[PDB]
Amino acid sequence: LDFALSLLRRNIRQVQTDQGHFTMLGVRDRLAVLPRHSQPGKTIWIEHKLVNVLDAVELVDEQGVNLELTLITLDTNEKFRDITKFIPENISTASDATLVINTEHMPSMFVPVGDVVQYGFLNLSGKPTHRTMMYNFPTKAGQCGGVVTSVGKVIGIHIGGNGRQGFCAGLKRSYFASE
Ligand SMILES: *[C@@H](CC(=O)OCC)[C@H](C[C@@H]1CCNC1=O)NC(=O)[C@@H](CC(=O)[C@@H](NC(=O)c1cc(C)on1)C(C)C)Cc1ccc(F)cc1
Repeated sequence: LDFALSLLRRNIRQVQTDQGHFTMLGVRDRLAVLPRHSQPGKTIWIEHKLVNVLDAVELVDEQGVNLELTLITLDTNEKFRDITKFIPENISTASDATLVINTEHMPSMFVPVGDVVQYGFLNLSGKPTHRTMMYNFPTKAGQCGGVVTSVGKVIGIHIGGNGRQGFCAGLKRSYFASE
């Protein structure tokens, strides 16, 4: 859990958008990822600091279906420690995962969510979404953007839940490639 701690210190930041509080994962250089619904647009507050967003790309699959992830490029001289080696090449399930949440209201929280399983299609508030996974844990509002981690891997970003189960967008390394 010193890997989760390293991630927390170096790569996981408390942020806010017009849609409220979220956890943000910095991946490399000036590149970070958020849940799509956070809708950062042209700026974002990182630990209360107002920062320009140079580009926001909402990811879709080949079929043009929502993946519920937004890649943001930040206007800063700060580079995130490169964690691409910890992101699997294929969307991966895991046993006994930890959900890492870090927002102003929920700072530095490690939440064991149990096993993460393939789910796939998700009707997320009427928005057809692909490539999701599921955990049998009652995730709550304010936890979107939380980072799903396992044995030295970063496998998902929290995006939704029904009060009983939680769902993440799966991560694959190629999402973060340079060009
Ligand atoms: C995180 C963002 C936030 O807190 O929004 C506050 C309104 C949040 C986490 C969940 C809240 C409840 N438990 C969760 O872990 N995500 C959301 O609220 C999104 C929408 C939902 O999660 C819906 N749940 C489902 O649709 C659903 C379907 C199944 C089989 O299980 N759950 C709501 C009905 C609660 C926010 C969102 C994302 C994308 C969109 F297009 C619209 C809205």
